[PDB]
Amino acid sequence: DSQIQFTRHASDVLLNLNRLRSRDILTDVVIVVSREQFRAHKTVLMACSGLFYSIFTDQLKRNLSVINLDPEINPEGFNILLDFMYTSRLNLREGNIMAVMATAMYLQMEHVVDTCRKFIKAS
Amino acid sequence: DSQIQFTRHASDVLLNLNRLRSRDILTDVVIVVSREQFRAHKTVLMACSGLFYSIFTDQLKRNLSVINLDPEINPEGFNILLDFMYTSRLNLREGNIMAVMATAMYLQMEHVVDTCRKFIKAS
Ligand SMILES: CN1C(=O)CCc2cc3cc(c21)OCCOC[C@H]1CNCCN1c1ncc(Cl)c(n1)N3
Ligand SMILES: CN1C(=O)CCc2cc3cc(c21)OCCOC[C@H]1CNCCN1c1ncc(Cl)c(n1)N3
Ligand SMILES: [Cl-]
Ligand SMILES: [Cl-]
Repeated sequence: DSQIQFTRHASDVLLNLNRLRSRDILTDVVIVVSREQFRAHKTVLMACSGLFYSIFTDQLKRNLSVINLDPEINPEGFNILLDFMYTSRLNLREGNIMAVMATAMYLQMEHVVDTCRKFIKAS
Repeated sequence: DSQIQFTRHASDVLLNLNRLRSRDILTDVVIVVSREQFRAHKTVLMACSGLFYSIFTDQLKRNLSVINLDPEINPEGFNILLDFMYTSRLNLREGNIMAVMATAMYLQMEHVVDTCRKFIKAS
């Protein structure tokens, strides 16, 4: 393990990917959540969600430009998790815990799911 | 700053992007370095290199699938930096410092450049 470790590099990369998303640069998919639409990078969604990973790894589904989620999926809960994917920061509150946990479970985000379980234990 | 911070999330994302690159999943550019070719994600290259950021932010150059570097650019030095971009780990040695520093300077990777300067000061 002779290589030099840059402790800030991963966070710097994520910050710049979020800036790319903010500027709509090289976004290649739209996630439709009821009346709300969210543009993103498939590479990012696959890197953070078991649901999106299982969809785009399949060469048949790889080129999809639009994804539609379950109508019982809360748009604000998806937005909080889309923000998490791009920032490492989760907006967890007692007023949104159940919607956020239901959305993370659906999206197969094991660590968010684990944190939601810890939040409840601490609530 | 009420949001929960996931200290491992950024590194997890980068690890999965490197796995995507390893599996040639959603790669969209080839960087030609003399007789060597390297496939990657433009979003990743832009997030790590001033050179690649300046190229793909320009809507005229955004859709380029092939980039050719200066013939004096060392393929092993580019490979070490491409690995760095995707891992946060830099393979710096006295036997490759000058080639790696010349390549980072060319690619406009200020932090790699800074570390190379610190390595020399410590060498
Ligand atoms: C379930 N799941 C979560 O709960 C958290 C987030 C997450 C991210 C991904 C996939 C996930 C999940 O579910 C599929 C199972 O994991 C496969 C993993 C492990 N074996 C090596 C390859 N893997 C991989 N390689 C590339 C990507 Cl981009 C990736 N996983 N993405
Ligand atoms: C020179 N340079 C380096 O030396 C290190 C790596 C690096 C990464 C990028 C661009 C770089 C560099 O050079 C252009 C100047 O920086 C622009 C920055 C700062 N103002 C906010 C927006 N910025 C930004 N936003 C998105 C991306 Cl994807 C990005 N930068 N990439
Ligand atoms: Cl997660
Ligand atoms: Cl850098």
